[PDB]
This record gives sequence, C-alpha cells and structure tokens, in this order.
Amino acid sequence: RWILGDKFDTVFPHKGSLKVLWESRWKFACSKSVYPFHDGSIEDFEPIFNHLISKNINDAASDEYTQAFLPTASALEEKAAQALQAGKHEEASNLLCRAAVVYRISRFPYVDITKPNSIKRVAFERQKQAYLKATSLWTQPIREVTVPHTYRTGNDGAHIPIYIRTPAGADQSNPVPIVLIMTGLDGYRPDNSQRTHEILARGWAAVVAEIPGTADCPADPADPASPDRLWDSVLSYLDQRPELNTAKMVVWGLSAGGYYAIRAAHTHRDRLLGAIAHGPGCHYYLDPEWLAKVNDHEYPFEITAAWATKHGYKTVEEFVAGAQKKFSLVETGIVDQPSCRLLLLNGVDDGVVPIEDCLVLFEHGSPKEGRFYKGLPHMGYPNSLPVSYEWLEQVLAS
Ligand SMILES: Oc1cc(O)c2ccccc2c1
Repeated sequence: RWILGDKFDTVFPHKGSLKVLWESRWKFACSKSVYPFHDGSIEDFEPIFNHLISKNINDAASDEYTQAFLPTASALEEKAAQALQAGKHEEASNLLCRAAVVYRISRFPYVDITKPNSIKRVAFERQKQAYLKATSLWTQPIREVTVPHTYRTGNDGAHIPIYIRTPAGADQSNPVPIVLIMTGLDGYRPDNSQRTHEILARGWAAVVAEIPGTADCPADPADPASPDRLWDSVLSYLDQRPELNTAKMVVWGLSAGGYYAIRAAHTHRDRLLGAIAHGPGCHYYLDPEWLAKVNDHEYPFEITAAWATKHGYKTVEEFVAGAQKKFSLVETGIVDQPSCRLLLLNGVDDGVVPIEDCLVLFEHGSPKEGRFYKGLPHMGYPNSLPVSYEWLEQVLAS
C-alpha cells in the first residue's frame, strides 16, 4: 500500500532499546553535534547514556530517563558561572548552550502540555533559562517577546512566546526579510541556533514559534482553526515591528511544524512569499493503518502517545479513530484553495510521516515545489538542509 514498501512491515532494531538507539544512531549523531544533539558535546552525553544503558532504562517518557541528565546540566551551569566570572563570555555561552542540549534530550520526545508539574516541563523551563543566558552574550542576541494573543478565541491561551534574532544593520530605514520557523513535537524555540545563524548570515531576521499542542503554544490543540488565529496574532505583531519586512516573509515548518507550514501557506497565502514544509504530515500520517505501525520505524521512541496529546485527545484510541477526518488538510478541504509557493522536502522512506503526504498536495490547489530523497528516512538529512537555504535565497532575492 505504502511507497515505504518492505520497511513499513519492519520492527526497527532500536524499538524499546535505548542501548541500540545510542550504539547504532544517537552516539554518532551526538559526536557530529547534529540533530537532536546540535549545539551539544559527546563528553556531556556519553556518561549519561552509559548510566541509562547500565540501568536498562528504555522508556524516555519515564522520570528515571529525564532525571539521569539533570546533574550534568547542573555541573555545566556551574562551569558557565565560573567562565562568566573570569570574563570568558564565549566559553560561558558555549557551556550554557551545552547545558540546554542536555535538558533538550532529557525532555525527549514530548513535554506533556496537560502535565505542567512533569520533570520534562521543569527540564524545558531550565533549558529556556540556560539558552536565553547563552544567547544574551551573542553580538546579535536571541530575544524572547511574549506576543499578546489578540486573535485568541475559545480555549486559546493569552500569550505567544517567540524568539526573534535580527541581523546587523536592521532598522526602520533598512527593514530585513523574515524567516518564521514553526517548530515540532520534540524541537521548541531554543532548538534552532544554526538555522538562526544561517538566516542572519543571509541578511534576514529569524522568528521562532512553537506549534499547537506543544511547549508554550497557547493555541487550542483540539480546535483545527487554532493555528489560523495563532498566526493572525504573530504576523500582526511582526507587521508593527519597524525593522522586519513582512512583505518579504517565509514560514519554515520542521517535522510536526511541516503540517502548520502547509496549512499557513493556504490560510495566510496573501501575507507569505513562500513556505517550506520539512518532513511534513497532512493526511495519511493519521491513517489508522499508518498509526498502527508508526512506533516500529525510525522515531527514537514511541510517538503515538505524544501525537494523541499534541492533537488534543485524552486517549490514543480516540486519536487513532477521530484524528484524520478532523485534522487532515485534504479531508477538511484546506488544500482545495490557492497557496503561496510551498517547498516540500522529505526522505522517500519516511516511516514517521508517509512520503504520500508530500505527493497528495500535487493533486490539489496551486502547483507545489518538492525535492524527495530516494532511500532516506524522515526529513531526508543531510541533503534537505542546504536546498532549504538555496530556495530561501531565490524566494527572498532582491
Ligand atoms: O529540526 C529537525 C527535526 C527533526 O525531526 C529531524 C530529524 C532528523 C534529522 C534532522 C531533523 C531536524
């Protein structure tokens, strides 16, 4: 049935084994300081994972996993405190960024938005504090703005915390283009350092916002229209900001954020020059046959429990039964209207969201843009990253 083919019916070897996950993927990813260990150091993680493997802790959702990371984070914060006092601001920033990655992995894969007393929420709260302190020392610092949700209705929260970073020379006389990052299930606003570096290096502003049913997003996760109101608030705030040119704006949806990039490309087409959807779902990812096997593929841990809560469902059974008809951009007809330019990027052999969720968008609305990587899993890294920046350079060209 699925383009994924033989791999669909496979149980991936790291399933329920943090040992195999580490030894076969995460150890290498950590060494290279690439996702999910970007900004991070193997010297910080190897002792923690050796501890987790020795105690045979495989459930990332459990407190035993989360709390294994916190003493390392503490020691890094003290090393940073020492570095700062000695006037070593670059070292202190790096140590705090390293602490942020330790907190990030500790709260993998999902901070439960309904359980604010959870250790993973506490980990995320400490990560944000570490990260803001680290980035306050940058020549172009990341600044948090709490955007009032003026377009809030129903069960929407009041406040939209976003990260903004502006390149050197950005002012009312010379306002700069905007790349608006929409983050994912396991990546929130502090998890995008290198993306902000690249955006600023091309003379653009970086704005980072979390998606409904994650992190500090106030959008009603149960209301499919909640993202539309969320972006009405964010885009209205950016319109007012004198140094940011909203006439040259692109949205960048990462993984779970890809759904929201695709949706926004239709709902807000007249306010966007373009949208990138990186490893997106929009329809077939909520197919019960797909959700039956999604836990058996490349995602480091169980995903269906996190997905249930992120889609505003109290139970996984209720999620599998109801999600597609409610949230599908195809089923609901969101795709049957025009869109701004939309670049779809993924691995052909994505076992997290199906490649069919890129391909189906070519059978609706405006012409779409795509590059899909043969034999590559979810996100189609590393190939899919540099093409992202090539496309932004074209769309935002002077
Ligand atoms: O921002 C992201 C999010 C992901 O889920 C990724 C997965 C694999 C490789 C890079 C990623 C980057």
